[PDB]
Amino acid sequence: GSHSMRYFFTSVSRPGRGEPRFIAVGYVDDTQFVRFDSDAASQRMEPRAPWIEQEGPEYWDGETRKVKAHSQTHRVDLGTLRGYYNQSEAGSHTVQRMYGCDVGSDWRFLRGYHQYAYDGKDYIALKEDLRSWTAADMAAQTTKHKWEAAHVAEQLRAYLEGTCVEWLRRYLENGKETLQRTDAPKTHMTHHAVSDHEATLRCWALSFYPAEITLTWQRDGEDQTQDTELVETRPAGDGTFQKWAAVVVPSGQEQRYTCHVQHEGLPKPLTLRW
Amino acid sequence: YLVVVGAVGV
Amino acid sequence: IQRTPKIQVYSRHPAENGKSNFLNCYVSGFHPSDIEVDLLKNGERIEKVEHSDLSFSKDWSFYLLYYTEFTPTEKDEYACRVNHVTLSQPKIVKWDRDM
Ligand code: NA
Ligand code: NA
Ligand code: NA
Ligand code: NA
Ligand code: NA
Repeated sequence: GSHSMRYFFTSVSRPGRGEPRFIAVGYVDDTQFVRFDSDAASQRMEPRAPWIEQEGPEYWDGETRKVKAHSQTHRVDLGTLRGYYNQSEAGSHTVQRMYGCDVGSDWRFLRGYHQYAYDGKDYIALKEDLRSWTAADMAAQTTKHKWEAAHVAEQLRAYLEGTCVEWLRRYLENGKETLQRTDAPKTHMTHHAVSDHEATLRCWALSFYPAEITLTWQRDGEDQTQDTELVETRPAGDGTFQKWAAVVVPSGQEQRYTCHVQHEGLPKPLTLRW
Repeated sequence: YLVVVGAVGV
Repeated sequence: IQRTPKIQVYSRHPAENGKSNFLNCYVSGFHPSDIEVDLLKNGERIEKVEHSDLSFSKDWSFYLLYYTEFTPTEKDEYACRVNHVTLSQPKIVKWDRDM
């Protein structure tokens, strides 16, 4: 199926003293593989997956140079945006940037993205055609005019359709033992009385990868959302994910209810029944 | 692999 | 501009008394990124606690995993304590075995 490479950058100004806190993370699909933290000792791009460690010193020197250049751009941007929004030097503000590329089922370029936010709100985003910009407000419109004149979209399109997908395919081959392995959810149901008359059925999906999953309840073969609870997909901490869905049922009618589990690692969806 | 080209500021 | 954290407190593996495990506090959907997260054993801050590198969702809201190795027992109480600019007082979420 489809694969993604994505970089996430966060820079938070420190008006009391010193430079912004800068944190950069790189992912292939739902696997973190590199990090940079301005607060950490190394001042280097650091590996976070075994398959990136085989990259040589040229790679790490290059990624360190680039991530430091990214940090300085975000430091300057915090100053520029304070100016555009007529904000005082006293308050802490945040810039976020995300970019990356998807390859499709055919292993070719599928899509690219480059999105920017100020104080957690959309600022400017590259449109899907990688040729035009979405500017949320008149500050972002100023940036759009600047980026059009400097042909930023052309520079990012070249990276997103080329370099980005070449390196994504490199990482996917080098890390294939994990990156190209699906971990199907380990599923089970629990039961406990909430009253003399009612019981909660909880459908568990554990130790799955990638994170994308659907848990649905049916009663007598028809979807039920009423009297259900679905928790946000959460990390196990070992690179896999967890999720559960629960339904409250009349005690003795548990056999009417089925939990349906959809995941890329399941050739057919699973059906669980108490 | 990060973007190589010098980033344009906002 | 300000979004309050969602909190899940859970074990990596099915909890069994006397069997080594990991205690997780997953905070998500918050802005800004500055946040205080502690894991509590019987109301007391655990020293060894690690966290994931700051990342964010489509909506720009932040998420972090805080975690520590722990051996659950019948009697010991575990919790996650979260402070954030959106909270008037630190929020304490108790670890429930099957949540
Ligand atoms: Na897709
Ligand atoms: Na670092
Ligand atoms: Na560092
Ligand atoms: Na799904
Ligand atoms: Na349960």
